[PDB]
Amino acid sequence: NPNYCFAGKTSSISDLKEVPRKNITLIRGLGHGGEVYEGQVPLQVAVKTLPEVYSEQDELDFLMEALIISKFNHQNIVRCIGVSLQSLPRFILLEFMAGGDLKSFLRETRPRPSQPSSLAMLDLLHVARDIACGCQYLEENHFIHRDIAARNCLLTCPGPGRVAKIGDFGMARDIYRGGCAMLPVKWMPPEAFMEGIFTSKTDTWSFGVLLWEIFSLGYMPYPSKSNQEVLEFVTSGGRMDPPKNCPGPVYRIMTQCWQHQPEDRPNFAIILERIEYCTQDPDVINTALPIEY
Ligand SMILES: C[C@@H](Oc1cc(-c2cnn(C3CCNCC3)c2)cnc1N)c1c(Cl)ccc(F)c1Cl
Repeated sequence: NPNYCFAGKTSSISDLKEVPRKNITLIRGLGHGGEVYEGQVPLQVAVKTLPEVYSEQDELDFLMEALIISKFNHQNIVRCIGVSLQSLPRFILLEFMAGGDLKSFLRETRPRPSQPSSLAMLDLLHVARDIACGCQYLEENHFIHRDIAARNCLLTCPGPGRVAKIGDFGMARDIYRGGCAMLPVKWMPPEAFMEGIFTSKTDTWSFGVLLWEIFSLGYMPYPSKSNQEVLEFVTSGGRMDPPKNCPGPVYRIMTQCWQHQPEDRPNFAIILERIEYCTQDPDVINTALPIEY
């Protein structure tokens, strides 16, 4: 079995905490991709399954992801409860995030003529703060996520106490051990998609796009552009306009995240400071979010 190194320590799949199959119950499907369920171990879990029809490479990839997540220790990264590997299909057990993924949440929770104050600017800033905090943790432990995006973030619950966490590490796992049309190029900086260069400044760019996802309330980035057009657009200096009703201080963070040169972009410590200043500015957090009719 493969070895993984994070922080100063080196681990092995054998080190994954095994949960006996008999203690695990599958309650319902959670919209599968492999399949994902809500489960109980009483501990409420999310269960990620490895399809049995998959081969050998996928099997190691699958466990590698549990190993990667298991070695993190931070409040804004989803916890791995353990694995169940001594029965088919293979299970990975994760902290259950009742709020679901961030993109769906945003789309489904957009203020309406009936619920105009469902979400406010401060809620968005706190989600952005949560994830920036997870990213800072990754950056200072020299881990590059490579796929920061709303679809890969989770919320603890729907309501006001919600905490956002980074949840999917499949891209990081892949590069660790494939096609053009499966690369998240709309979240990637030029040096990333042109040269395959990835640094912590790679994630800073992606976080800027996520910001935009957050303050658009779940729109797909670069609306009405294809990947190839975005690639040519961004390479040419093109950048997205502000989401609707987006305060200038928030947009300004996005545009700094999208500086063409990696060394001109902020590290996550700087992004956090700037996000916190936004939570202090009444002209930011008193701004009304748009309503779709
Ligand atoms: C692997 C899977 O794990 C979870 C899914 C979910 C989830 C998905 N959907 N829902 C809904 C359950 C019913 N109520 C609304 C949310 C919960 C919660 N916690 C998880 N750890 C997952 C998914 Cl499906 C999507 C994005 C992610 F970043 C992750 Cl990490």
